[PDB]
Amino acid sequence: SSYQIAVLAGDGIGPEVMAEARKVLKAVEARFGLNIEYTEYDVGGIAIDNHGCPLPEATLKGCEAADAILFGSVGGPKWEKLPPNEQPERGALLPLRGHFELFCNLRPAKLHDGLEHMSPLRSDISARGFDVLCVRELTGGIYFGKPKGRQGEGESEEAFDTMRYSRREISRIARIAFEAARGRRKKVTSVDKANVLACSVLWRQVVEEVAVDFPDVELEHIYIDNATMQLLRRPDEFDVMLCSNLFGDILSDEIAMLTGSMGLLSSASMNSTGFGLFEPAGGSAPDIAGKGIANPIAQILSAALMLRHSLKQEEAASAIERAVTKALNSGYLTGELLSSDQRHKAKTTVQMGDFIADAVKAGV
Amino acid sequence: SSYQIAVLAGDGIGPEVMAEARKVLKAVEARFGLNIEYTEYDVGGIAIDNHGCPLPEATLKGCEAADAILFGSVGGPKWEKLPPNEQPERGALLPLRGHFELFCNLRPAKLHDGLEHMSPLRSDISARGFDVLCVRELTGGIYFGKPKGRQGEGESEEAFDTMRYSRREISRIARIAFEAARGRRKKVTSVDKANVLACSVLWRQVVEEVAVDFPDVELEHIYIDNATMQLLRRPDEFDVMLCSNLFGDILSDEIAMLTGSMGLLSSASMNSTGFGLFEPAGGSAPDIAGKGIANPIAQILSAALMLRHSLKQEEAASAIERAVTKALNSGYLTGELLSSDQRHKAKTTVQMGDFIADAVKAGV
Ligand SMILES: CC(C)[C@H](C(=O)O)[C@@H](O)C(=O)O
Ligand SMILES: CC(C)[C@H](C(=O)O)[C@@H](O)C(=O)O
Ligand SMILES: [Mg+2]
Ligand SMILES: [Mg+2]
Repeated sequence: SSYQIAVLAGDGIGPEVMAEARKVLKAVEARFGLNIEYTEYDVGGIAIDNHGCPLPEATLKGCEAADAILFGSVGGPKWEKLPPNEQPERGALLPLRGHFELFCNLRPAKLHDGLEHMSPLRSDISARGFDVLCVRELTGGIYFGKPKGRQGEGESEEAFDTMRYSRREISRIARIAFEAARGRRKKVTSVDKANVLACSVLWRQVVEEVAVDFPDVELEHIYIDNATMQLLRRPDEFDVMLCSNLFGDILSDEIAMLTGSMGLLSSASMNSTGFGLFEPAGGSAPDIAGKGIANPIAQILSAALMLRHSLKQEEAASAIERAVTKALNSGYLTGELLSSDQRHKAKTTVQMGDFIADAVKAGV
Repeated sequence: SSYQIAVLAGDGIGPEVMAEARKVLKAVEARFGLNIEYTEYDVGGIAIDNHGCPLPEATLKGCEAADAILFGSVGGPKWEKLPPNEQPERGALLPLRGHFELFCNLRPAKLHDGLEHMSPLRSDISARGFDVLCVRELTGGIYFGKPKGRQGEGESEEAFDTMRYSRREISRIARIAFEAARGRRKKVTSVDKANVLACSVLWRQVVEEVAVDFPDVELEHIYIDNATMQLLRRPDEFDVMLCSNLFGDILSDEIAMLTGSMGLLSSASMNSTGFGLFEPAGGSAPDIAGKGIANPIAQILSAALMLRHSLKQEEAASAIERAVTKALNSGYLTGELLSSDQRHKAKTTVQMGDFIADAVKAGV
């Protein structure tokens, strides 16, 4: 029967890249006989303008009635002057994650063949390639721990945040990491600060407990500060990186930037029932919105991740992935992926979407 | 009159690089007529072997009687199998910082002329150069906040750490940052997670309060995740980076690795009275210890920082710095700073020390 998708395109380039993801999805629906219905809701900046808050109740209820959320990007100059805590990115994302218990974040990043030169790494390092899957715990740690707040006044006014983790929270995300590694290159690198943080001592201990179920997977532990360095020297040696909430926030951005190709990167945030929120890794790029320049690949790959993980449609997910590969090796590239002597070869957002949808229809 | 220095050389390469720092310091003492007495104490790994703990009481008392601590490096394979919390690096460093209230950490990093190629950045980025001073708050935040620990058992066993900051703690480190920027390129970039953390909301607020005393210095705020990316794209645009304890731990390592030349980098940790602990940025490199290969420049520059900040001997500090510059542009380089087709030109640890001490004696 029918699937129901909540479409939260957001701000900036969100709507124009979402339109291309819908176009590709239509080709998929036809080719594989899937019956999917979409409802669009305001979120982020547009929601503050139209409803007074970044996550309206009608949008939240709409997501509750869906099988998955296909999310664009939120934020922009306009709302930045608001205080960072009432403000559209955090205002949409933290309650969505908390409400639906989206504990698992997957952020795959790889260097694509032929695009190694866009990486900001030295050429001999980027020529080696890399392919790293960051698994980030999304609902625990210091993001949602209590108590959180402030007290006192004047010089002695103090603020406090509490990082908290339970064995139960650690083992459920660790298992995901190990199961992923088993399908990839069978290595998990767990990232912590166990020489300082009590949470990190528990983290390391629990990850080693979970490891006994996965004797085929190699486990190593690395301190977060050292990890930021090692990713610059030997990114080819990591497979799955397992991180707590805040450490994963930090490392996943570092790794994204190391690709030099953020327009290609997608993210999945899921709960244990398979419901998730699927989004491009980059921001809303408000300075390029409405010009047909934006790269829709990240939003298209988000749809592929949604098909795989929430809708259990592996063949449909794979077909999109292959259509993206065909675009990239047939010279269908957007402007930000070309040296600016090549810039006149750039394809527009719509040309990209047309090409990819056509490839799927053609049986790629 | 006389100055008293506690010498804590530690493990691995610590003693062999410390010997070269002492050699340079002797040339300085003679040239500028300084009267300095040194006492050596065990710390770290060697202290666990000889005394049963990484920071013996006799060493702590010795540091209390000194004007500054000239520190080497601690740690190694041998002690790693101990639990990360009883373990020599953390076991020496956290109590030293806490005991002497060493709230201010300075970690200068720059790309030296002629060594841009050792950076792991793409050549066009590293050709631009950079020079960034990281100012890290060292005694507050999540390192020493309470409560810290665990409770419960089984699946519901939980650990917790508390990040806490007061206005007083934030304003004292911010002022240092602004005063440094005023002597450099008059820009402070404050790094926080103000869209999630209550401490970061207070941080940003207090830094803006302090800013009113420095209308000649430009202030910007950036989120920690975004900062890890921007350092890969435009490191030349940062001057002073101002960070809380954990964010500074992370960013300072990223920046160090971006130089490709960690043997050149030193660190100062100081309290408000001028007492400090001065150390090389890198580790104890136990695999090269005792071979005459290690680069003593970081330990020599630590001594220069000690002369400047704790002993208020600016001319003596500067003379060392210039002697290091003369070595680097006269081809006095250690092995890790040469491409391995050049490796036969490498100077040993002692040759480096002799050259630098000789330069100081010659009036550089
Ligand atoms: C907007 C912010 C709350 C969010 C986070 O910190 O998780 C973002 O940085 C991210 O990586 O998704
Ligand atoms: C050894 C560890 C406690 C220490 C820290 O986290 O401050 C180290 O990583 C550093 O940067 O000096
Ligand atoms: Mg982030
Ligand atoms: Mg560190």
